[PDB]
Amino acid sequence: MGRMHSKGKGMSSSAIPYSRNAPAWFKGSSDGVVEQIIKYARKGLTPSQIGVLLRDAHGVTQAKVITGNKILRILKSNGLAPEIPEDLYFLIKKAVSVRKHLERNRKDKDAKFRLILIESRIHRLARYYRTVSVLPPNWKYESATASALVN
Amino acid sequence: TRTSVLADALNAINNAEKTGKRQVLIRPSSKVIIKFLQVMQKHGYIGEFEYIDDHRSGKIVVQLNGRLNKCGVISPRFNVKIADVEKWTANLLPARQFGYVILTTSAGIMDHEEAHRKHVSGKILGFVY
Amino acid sequence: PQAKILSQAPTELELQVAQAFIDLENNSPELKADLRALQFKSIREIEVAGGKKALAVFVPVPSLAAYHKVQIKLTRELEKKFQDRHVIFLAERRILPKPSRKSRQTQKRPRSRTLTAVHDKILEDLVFPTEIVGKRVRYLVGGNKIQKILLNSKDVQHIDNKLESFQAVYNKLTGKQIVFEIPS
Amino acid sequence: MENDKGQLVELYVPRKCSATNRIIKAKDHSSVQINIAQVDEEGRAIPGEYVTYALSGYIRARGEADDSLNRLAQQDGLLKNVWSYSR
Amino acid sequence: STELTVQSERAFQKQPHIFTNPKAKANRKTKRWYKNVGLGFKTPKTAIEGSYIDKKCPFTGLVSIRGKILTGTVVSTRMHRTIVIRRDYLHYVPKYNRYEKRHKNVPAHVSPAFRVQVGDIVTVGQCRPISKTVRFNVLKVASATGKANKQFAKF
Amino acid sequence: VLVQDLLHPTAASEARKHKLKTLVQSPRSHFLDVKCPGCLNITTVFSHAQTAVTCESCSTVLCTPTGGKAKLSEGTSFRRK
RNA sequence: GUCCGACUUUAUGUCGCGCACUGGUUUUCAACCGGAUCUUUCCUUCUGGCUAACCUGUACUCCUUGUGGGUGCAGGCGAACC
Ligand SMILES: [Mg+2]
Ligand SMILES: [Zn+2]
Repeated sequence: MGRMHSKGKGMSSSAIPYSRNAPAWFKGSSDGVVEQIIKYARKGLTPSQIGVLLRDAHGVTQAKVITGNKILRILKSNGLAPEIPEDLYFLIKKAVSVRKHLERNRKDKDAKFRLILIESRIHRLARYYRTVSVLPPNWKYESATASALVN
Repeated sequence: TRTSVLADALNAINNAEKTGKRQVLIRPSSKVIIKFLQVMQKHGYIGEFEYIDDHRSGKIVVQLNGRLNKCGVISPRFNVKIADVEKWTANLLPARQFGYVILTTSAGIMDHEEAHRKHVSGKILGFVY
Repeated sequence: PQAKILSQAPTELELQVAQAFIDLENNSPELKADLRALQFKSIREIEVAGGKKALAVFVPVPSLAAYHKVQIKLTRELEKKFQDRHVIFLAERRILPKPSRKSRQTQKRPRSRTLTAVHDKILEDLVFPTEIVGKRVRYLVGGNKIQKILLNSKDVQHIDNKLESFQAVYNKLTGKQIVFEIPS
Repeated sequence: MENDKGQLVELYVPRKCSATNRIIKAKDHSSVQINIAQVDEEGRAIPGEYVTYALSGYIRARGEADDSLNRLAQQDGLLKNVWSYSR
Repeated sequence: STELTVQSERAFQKQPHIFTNPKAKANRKTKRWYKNVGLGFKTPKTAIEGSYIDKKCPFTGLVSIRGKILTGTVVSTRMHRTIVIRRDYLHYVPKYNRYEKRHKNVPAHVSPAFRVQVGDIVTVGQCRPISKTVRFNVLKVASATGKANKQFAKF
Repeated sequence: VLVQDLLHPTAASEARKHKLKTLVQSPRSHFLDVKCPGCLNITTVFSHAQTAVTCESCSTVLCTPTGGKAKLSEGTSFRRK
């Protein structure tokens, strides 16, 4: 209901169950979960994609429930963590897409406004990550190194 | 965004009390509400109340007996001296024959009279009577 | 073979239990080939009202899940051997003190080593075969704390009489009176 | 209401609403005091004996009054299974 | 610091009134005098084994520490041999029963024995005056890095 | 109203309400063990499956994306578990 | 225990607020702050002190027989203190 950039007050989300431990009917092994997680990561799918695919295809509810640890942490321990966190990278991708659209057709002004919103969000998130020190303290997002990080 | 969960708890309490209800659902349910309600209950404004686990922040549901009249929270938890206690008692409580200013002490959560007999004083939380 | 499955052998009662364990090793096909390497950590006794008693075996908890794999079979055999005794398989956990402001630092006591968390795990392990589905806390008119546990109505039959066992044993571990729940 | 020597100085301690324990004000011309006739073995209303109830003006105004009384009609055992303490 | 051959400028920096005899048949390094400043503060090893001079070093020089002891954070390092420490604090305005954030900037003098980076928290000590604004010497860099301890992450 | 038992709502009332508003925030979803009309193997699927779930045995996509639950493929058999 | 008053020129008893001041408070009681403690529960903890202290136990009991209490020094009680 916050929705920083739009007065929308929705609460669309998920309520994960109360049982911290695994469901009683699950037959897969926590380790085998770990190896399939790592191989899908080798395929390149982001941990959100990893979670959704493991929920759709297999009895994987929450990898934290099963393996006792969370997907990004599994990747970090296994040394498959991306240099840029996925949500941030998606923000750069969206921002550069909007930038390309805007430069393509000038007069669109709501495009410019949404670009300002996206840059506000991306600066905010980068500030957070720098405080937690995931990013280098000199990591900066403006236009051109932005395009390089798009690659 | 929600800022002081204790204020929301007491606001729900006052709203549901004024309407004449008997039970209240406190949503965020942090330590301070629990201590507040034990102080309340041992004084008697509240009956046998209840905590609920939620794997996240829990919940409270509290029984009333209509004994209460009004509660409230002094959200900016002001630094009170051992002297300035009388100032708050005069400015908040109806009459010193009863009423209780609730403040956090080096001992812990505590009403004003307990604070004066223990000869300790800290930050003020709320006022009930 | 009693000696090397307790790590030290006073309190001859354990020996009988160890002998019990030995007498259940002999069921080779299903209750062996892994059951040998399960060390103990000084099984203790608890008085139980109504004439019974509760014996608490304390797993060192490097591989608690192995117990929680064998548990139903081993507990039923132990119950069969010991009349009017209720056996329970408690994990033992190292509680750590408060990081009191004046005491010198001791490198970030993990939450898993803390009183609330350890007691929660104690409750979880106290009734293994049935899972806890909810938790409630009540305070009476006097001001004393009581805790209520939403057990699963399904599967409850792995207990069917052990409620007082759990109640008394946990009371003697901490002292907080408990009542259990069965849902519709 | 208790003085030093221990005497009643307050004048007519007033009642409280049996439905919500709120007091009944002097000119609270909405509260009502119900008297329910007692019932003997064979179904005769015993005269002079009754169960007394007092509903405040506030609860009547919200329309909950009947509901509350159902509660009482269950709690004091004057009436059977009309109200559900759990809903 | 004095940064690579303290014997740099037009004069000699000899530690005052100390003599190492060339005649000595040992060719020892030098008579590098020092003192324990007191107040239960340990002189750093680089203070003894160091090769700087720093007449204003509280550990090897002539200055002496007494009086006030402050705990601030380094905010400016750009000036030579000396540091600028921010002190944030609260001021109780009584008309509103409220508190007011305030900050002062105290200069101080860092011995070459100490390495300081921006953001460090420093225990500094009052001293005999050094310059127009300096009246303090740094005595203990508490957080040399603090959160800059780790620099990479390779599980 | 004016007197309830928030500890013990009616189960009909409990499921009547919305999730995230119950006593305990529980999920409405579930997991179905679905078998393709071709292969007798059992494949687990999340009820509101997002991706086009495919049986690893054969290219026999069982559930298609939708706003709510994924729509089955008219030939499979599902078991609630 | 001391004794205050109706009781008045002055003393005892009687009867009075059920004690005008000194007292045990395990007759319960109730608080109302504490302190030490055991609970998988440390109170900076050592390094020596000094051992303040007895787990010492040594020569042995000075005492009705009974550890009520003593002349007494190698391990070893440390907050009682440096
Ligand atoms: Mg908070
Ligand atoms: Zn198929």
